[PDB]
Amino acid sequence: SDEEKVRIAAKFITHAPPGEFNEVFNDVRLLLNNDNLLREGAAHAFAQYNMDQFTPVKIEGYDDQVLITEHGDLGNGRFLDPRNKISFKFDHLRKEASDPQPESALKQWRDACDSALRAYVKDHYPNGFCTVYGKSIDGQQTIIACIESHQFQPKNFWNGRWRSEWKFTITPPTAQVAAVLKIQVHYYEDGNVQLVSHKDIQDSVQVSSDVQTAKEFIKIIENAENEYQTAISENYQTMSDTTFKALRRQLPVTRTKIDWNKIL
Amino acid sequence: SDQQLDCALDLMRRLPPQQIEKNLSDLIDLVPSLCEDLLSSVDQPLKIARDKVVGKDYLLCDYNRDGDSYRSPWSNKYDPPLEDGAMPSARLRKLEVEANNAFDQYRDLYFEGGVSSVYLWDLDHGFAGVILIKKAGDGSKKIKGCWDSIHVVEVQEKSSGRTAHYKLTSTVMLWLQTNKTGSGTMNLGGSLTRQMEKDETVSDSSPHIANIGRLVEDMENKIRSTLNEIYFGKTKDIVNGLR
Amino acid sequence: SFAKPKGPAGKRGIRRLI
Amino acid sequence: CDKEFMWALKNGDLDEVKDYVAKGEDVNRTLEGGRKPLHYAADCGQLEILEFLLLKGADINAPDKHHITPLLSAVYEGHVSCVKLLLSKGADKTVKGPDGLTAFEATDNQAIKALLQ
Repeated sequence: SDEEKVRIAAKFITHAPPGEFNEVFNDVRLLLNNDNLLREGAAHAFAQYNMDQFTPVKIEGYDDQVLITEHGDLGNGRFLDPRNKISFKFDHLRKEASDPQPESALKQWRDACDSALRAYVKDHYPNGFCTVYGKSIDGQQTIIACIESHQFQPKNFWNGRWRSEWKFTITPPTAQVAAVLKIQVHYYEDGNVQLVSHKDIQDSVQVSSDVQTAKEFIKIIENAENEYQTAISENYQTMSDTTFKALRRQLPVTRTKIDWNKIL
Repeated sequence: SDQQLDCALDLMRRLPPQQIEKNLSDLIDLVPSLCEDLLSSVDQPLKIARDKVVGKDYLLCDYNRDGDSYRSPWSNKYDPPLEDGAMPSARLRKLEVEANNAFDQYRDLYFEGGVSSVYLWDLDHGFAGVILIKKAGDGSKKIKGCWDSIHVVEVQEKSSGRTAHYKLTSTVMLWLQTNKTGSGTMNLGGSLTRQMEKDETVSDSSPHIANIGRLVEDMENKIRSTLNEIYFGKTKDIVNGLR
Repeated sequence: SFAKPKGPAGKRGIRRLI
Repeated sequence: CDKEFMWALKNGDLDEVKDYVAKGEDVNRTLEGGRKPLHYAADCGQLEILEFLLLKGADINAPDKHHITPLLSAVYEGHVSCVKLLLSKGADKTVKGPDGLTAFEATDNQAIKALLQ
């Protein structure tokens, strides 16, 4: 009932909606009422939350924000900005970057994909950021493209965030595609409503040169994300006309409101 | 303690609404001091019990509880057995049975299923009651959902019984889930609480139950439209503004 | 806004769930 | 279980409906909610479910406990494509609903009214 008291605090913190980590952490801290066990118990919950959320951080001296992901985790509190070829310490609590330090067989494909993804995210997301890794996973060269986009409007009582992660396992002349897309929205003006959605994608495509393939990777990503976003909007209509109705109708089958006298 | 109440209520507004029960369990486990104050302010999804005399389902809340036992609206008996459990008056129990029957038909006409229950108690200058409705969406691997609604109504009589003031506090808890190929897994979860005061004439033709019935019907109709068009529609617009 | 009516009087036991 | 069958019918889970037929169940039995499978599909505009149920012997003119036919259900709820499907499959559009009016007389929808003329 002491370890478990901090286990509950970690779970609460990792389930904070996007753009609401501060308010949730305030609540968790005031309720546990001892920052000692919280620190040595909920340290991992801060790192887990940031890497799960694709948290974007601005690094002084560099224009393009970088995402905090598990793929950039170098261990020992440092993360990698593969675009700017730097590592840096990241304070998961403060959400601040510091100590930038300079940092190859996948350099060509990573830069090509990075350049193509950055043009896509710029033209197709409002305030989007993206980070592209190139690493050898179990002896197989892998490109991992990560996209994040969020709108935080507490003054209107809502926040939203898009995350997508595209893993391309390059085994020429083919590549295996593993992708997950995620949307989370919270609107709480005189109420409380949350949308949580995710979509898993698995497929294979053809590859050729580094530049031509990166253009085709971005085309596959654009179409697959268009299809996901469009399908979600259409599904609102379906959930509002059908799934909701299957729980409670808007009107009875006779399409007339109830005659309470006849019942009585 | 008192400030921790502010933080516990805030945390419930931010944690996913589909885990109200598990979150309140973990929250009370964390701070046992709030076990009484939480449950009095945040409504939980309703649990169902089977009346052992007549074999009909009924819903559990604090208003029909006495110790560790719950009173059935059908048989008016506590379960587990209580030798001297709190009962309504004979006059109010008669009203309670009529209200259960009326809202049972209401439930059938708007929900086409589920369970409904009504419990009344007496006040110094009138009476109060709760209307509980639970409707689960089960029978599909791909499409799930559940509706829980709770209506607390207060009745105050006046004009020698020709008019009455009704105070209504309603909470709807709703979640939906679809697992499709285009949109993947989509989870929509909500809770909405609203209130409504009203004077209505009480007569042979417009009795208390008809007034309460029209009041609850209008509120659930209004809350359904609000959940759909203002709240769910807003999250859609947020989605289309993320990309 | 306004308060809910007081619960039934003369009831033993504290509040709990499930 | 009728509660679960109704939920699958209303939400267009065609696989569950197939399992219901495959288990040798009756597509013309009135469910415990008081309507037939065609009514639940038509009430929620489930075009694909309607087609399958008709192909498995469902009575396109059977009334429910409200004395509503499948076609009237699709008209009342404004499901144009389902109205068109049921008409093309021979649904008697002359049956009077529980208010005495036919589908054409009762519909406030113009696109549907044009299909019933």
